[PDB]
Amino acid sequence: HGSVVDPASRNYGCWERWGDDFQNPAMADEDPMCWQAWQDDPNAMWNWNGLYRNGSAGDFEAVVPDGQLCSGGRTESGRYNSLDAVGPWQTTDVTDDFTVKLHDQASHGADYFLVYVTKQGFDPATQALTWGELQQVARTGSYGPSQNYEIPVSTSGLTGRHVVYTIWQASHMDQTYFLCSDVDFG
Ligand SMILES: [Zn+2]
Ligand SMILES: [Zn+2]
Ligand SMILES: [Zn+2]
Ligand SMILES: [Zn+2]
Ligand SMILES: [Zn+2]
Ligand SMILES: [Zn+2]
Ligand SMILES: [Zn+2]
Ligand SMILES: [Zn+2]
Repeated sequence: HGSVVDPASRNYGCWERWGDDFQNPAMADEDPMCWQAWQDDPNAMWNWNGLYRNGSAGDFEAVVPDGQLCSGGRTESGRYNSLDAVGPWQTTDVTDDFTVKLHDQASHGADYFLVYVTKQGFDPATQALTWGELQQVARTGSYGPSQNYEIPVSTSGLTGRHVVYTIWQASHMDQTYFLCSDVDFG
């Protein structure tokens, strides 16, 4: 099990930035979206590698409703529902060409990755994510077992605040991870 670690996914980033200091009183002001997540269920961050669904059979729109993309369709008994909050999530700066890097403790492999980015004109700070507001930026073939996977993404004409949505179809069974990463193209 794993996540997108660079550009950090929403829950991985909240964990990386605040996990050693998760009750820091400055968090509400400095990173309100992480604060609300930690207040909803701290296990969304402690279990940063558990954002998956089993059995989707490749039909992701059937099991991930609009407005629930970042929780993987309110997966895992609602643990990650706070990741669907709309607001000024902390971004990672990326260039037009950037690498999506996943860490996987188990070396499951991938049948494929799908990578999307929110369209120009979509404002993640004030609008819920929907499938219709995504544009596909890459689809890959299979990756063999490894503790890390890298997807070299190339985009042009994307500026400012976006969300990257990475879908990892693992190879050990029908299991899929749904990772939102807030990014800033500048
Ligand atoms: Zn695993
Ligand atoms: Zn990093
Ligand atoms: Zn402030
Ligand atoms: Zn920046
Ligand atoms: Zn370029
Ligand atoms: Zn790693
Ligand atoms: Zn590890
Ligand atoms: Zn910016």
